[PDB]
Amino acid sequence: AYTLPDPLVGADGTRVHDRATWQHRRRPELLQLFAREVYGRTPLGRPEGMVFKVTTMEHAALGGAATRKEVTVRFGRDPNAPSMQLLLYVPNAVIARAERAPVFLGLNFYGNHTVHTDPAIAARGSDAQKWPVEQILARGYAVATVYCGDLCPDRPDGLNASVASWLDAAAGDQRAPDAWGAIGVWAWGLSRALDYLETDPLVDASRVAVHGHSALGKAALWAGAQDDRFALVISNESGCGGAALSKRIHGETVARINTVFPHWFARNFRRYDDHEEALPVDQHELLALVAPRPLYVASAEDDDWADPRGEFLAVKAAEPVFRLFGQTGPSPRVNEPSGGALRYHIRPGPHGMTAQDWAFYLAFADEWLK
Ligand code: NA
Ligand code: NA
Repeated sequence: AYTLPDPLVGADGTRVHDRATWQHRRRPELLQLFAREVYGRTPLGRPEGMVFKVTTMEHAALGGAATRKEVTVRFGRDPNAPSMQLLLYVPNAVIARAERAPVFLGLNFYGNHTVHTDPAIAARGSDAQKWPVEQILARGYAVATVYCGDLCPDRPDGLNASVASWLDAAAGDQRAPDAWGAIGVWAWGLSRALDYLETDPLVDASRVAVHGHSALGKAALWAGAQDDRFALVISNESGCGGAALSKRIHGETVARINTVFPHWFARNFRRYDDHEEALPVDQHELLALVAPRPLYVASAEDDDWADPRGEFLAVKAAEPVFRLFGQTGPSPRVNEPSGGALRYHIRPGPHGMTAQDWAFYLAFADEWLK
């Protein structure tokens, strides 16, 4: 309903005509703009006392198909420091051929133990529909995951884990207006998980597909935009403040998300409640920050809350940046992916993450990672 800012027009009106101007001038502008006005600033990268502890390693998980590691990523040296728990499945066929496996990495909503029924994972399997682990493994990809609540609660009435506590305490009684919220913390945790993958000799951290569904897809996008080590970015039905254009004011709006989830974004993002016309950015520019690395955005046909048309139109509005790198986006009809390095599909049915979503993502990763 409101015109989108041009990703190729700088803050001073200069037109960006090449990928070198983009990477060196326009990219840092937009990152700062999304930091200040939407997600909050990421206040640290790698902490100096980060410690990796492999707590379990099972060489014959899932009937022999995968090696399974559970890893404590602790962010201080004191063994009582805050930490997150990474679960990693590696396909044993890939290990057997002395290859480092490409990886699908994403946060989960209900706990590492919910991604598969595997009773050794430290409500089991109750989220299996969104996590076809054996099929990903059979296709030759490792699967790495961390529970989002290790880093920050999902609901505003959630319990704090040690990492959320540490950040909560650091925020005193109130956050600064440009301080990060849950999506920024979630994105940061994905980059710390990638830090671990760099050290694990079973996996190729240069071939990591960072994915997320819904709120954790907001986080995957923000992680991929800030951290260009990620090889490929997948946003499944991330909706408002993820891939959907805020200025379309369709489905969930800025005021609605900030009201129900006041810890997800920066306080500054609340200044755009029922004022999306004033946003100096929109989500097509977040998609653009992933270029030239491959980016997959997908919708569900009945998921009006997420604004599927707004998600597709953000992909289209980001395409000119991808075209600076000679990549192509979508030219769509249901169940027909479209686009080259910048890809979109919309499937029938409700909000969710299905076998067909993953079939499309696996084929995408095959093209770019295998
Ligand atoms: Na590695
Ligand atoms: Na919306």
